[PDB]
Amino acid sequence: MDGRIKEVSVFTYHKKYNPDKHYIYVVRILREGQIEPSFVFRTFDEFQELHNKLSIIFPLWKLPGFPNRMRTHIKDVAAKRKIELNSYLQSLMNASTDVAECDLVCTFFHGSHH
Repeated sequence: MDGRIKEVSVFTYHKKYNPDKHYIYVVRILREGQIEPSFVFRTFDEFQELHNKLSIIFPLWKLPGFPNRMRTHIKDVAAKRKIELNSYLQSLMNASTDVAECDLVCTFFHGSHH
């Protein structure tokens, strides 16, 4: 119930069996202009990079806490991040309008893969 983005969530995730590879999070976005949601695909490192960019331009008191990380607790980490990244996105969009609507946040939400 903000700008053009009205709802965001981490819809699901997939990938990586064994170690080497990585997980991708599906982010579901509902905008005031459309009836159906859009979906983009973002890694944990993309979310952490978005927070790191925001920290360049904003003091941390303006931003949500980021669920920082990346032989671990298996891939219960993927399931854990689905929840934490969703809480991050909700806090971000419920931030002051200067943060929730800034070009860095708008850019993160544009482009399936980019």
